[PDB]
Amino acid sequence: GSKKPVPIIYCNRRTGKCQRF
Amino acid sequence: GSKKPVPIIYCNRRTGKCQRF
Repeated sequence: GSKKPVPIIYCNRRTGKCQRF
Repeated sequence: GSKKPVPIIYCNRRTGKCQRF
């Protein structure tokens, strides 16, 4: 890993869906 | 309070912070 401007992550307990932080 | 238009919930693994769905 070199770049990671993203803090945490959270998945959506539904129709195979998710979202980034 | 009375209503709940939010299906699921996700907490933020950081400085005592969270968010609603």
